[PDB]
Amino acid sequence: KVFGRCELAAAMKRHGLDNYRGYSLGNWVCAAKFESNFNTQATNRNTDGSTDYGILQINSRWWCNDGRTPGSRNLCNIPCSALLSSDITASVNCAKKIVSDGNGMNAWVAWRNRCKGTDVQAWIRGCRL
Ligand SMILES: [Cl-]
Ligand SMILES: [Cl-]
Ligand SMILES: [Cl-]
Repeated sequence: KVFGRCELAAAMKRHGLDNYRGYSLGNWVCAAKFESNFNTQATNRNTDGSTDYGILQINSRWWCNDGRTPGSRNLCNIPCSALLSSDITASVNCAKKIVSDGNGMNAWVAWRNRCKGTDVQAWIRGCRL
């Protein structure tokens, strides 16, 4: 599924991400736009052989199992394919574990480079939330 901006904002709000660990909703929307262009089916392979999955580009070295990333952990306890669902529940629940790990949203490279320090409230402007 390819979300619209407000539709995704609403779904993230319903699943408890607004101000989760102090990150306002626009941060989460901005990270999804630049990680996946709001496409739940997005995959991208990394140099190390790990792959990133879904709307928040969660990495199989640490967080999920894809059966092809040797020595990797599965800290969210889920197959990586779960992260590609039209239902964002599994992505959200894993993202909450990631953002709790010590480095906050700096775990997401696109957030650090494209969202951090910007007017992220713009990403939710206009939406009925
Ligand atoms: Cl915001
Ligand atoms: Cl893994
Ligand atoms: Cl933080």
